[PDB]
Amino acid sequence: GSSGSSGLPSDVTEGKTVFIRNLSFDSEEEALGEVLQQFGDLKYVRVVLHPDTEHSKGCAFAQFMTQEAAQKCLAAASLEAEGGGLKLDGRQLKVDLAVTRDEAASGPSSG
Repeated sequence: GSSGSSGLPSDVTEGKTVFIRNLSFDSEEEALGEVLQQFGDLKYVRVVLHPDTEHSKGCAFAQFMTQEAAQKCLAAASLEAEGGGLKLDGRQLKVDLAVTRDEAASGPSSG
């Protein structure tokens, strides 16, 4: 006798992100995206700018259409991986799975 055959529900959700670091002033939302598009379709490509002026900050955030896509960008952005490492305008690019977190939570009361 036995009992089990359990299993959790597996669904698809929006959990694909990509953050680029060490961006070059030459880099642009247009180019950047076209660089991460090769791997797969990009949902949205936005490049953060300086709060003071319109100086292209050395960082940008993008999104893929498929989880596998974002992952394909990493292994490629990792110069360590088997023949990888990306570069834009003589500047290496660091792509990592980013996430939009919102610092906010309730704390447990005490006696």
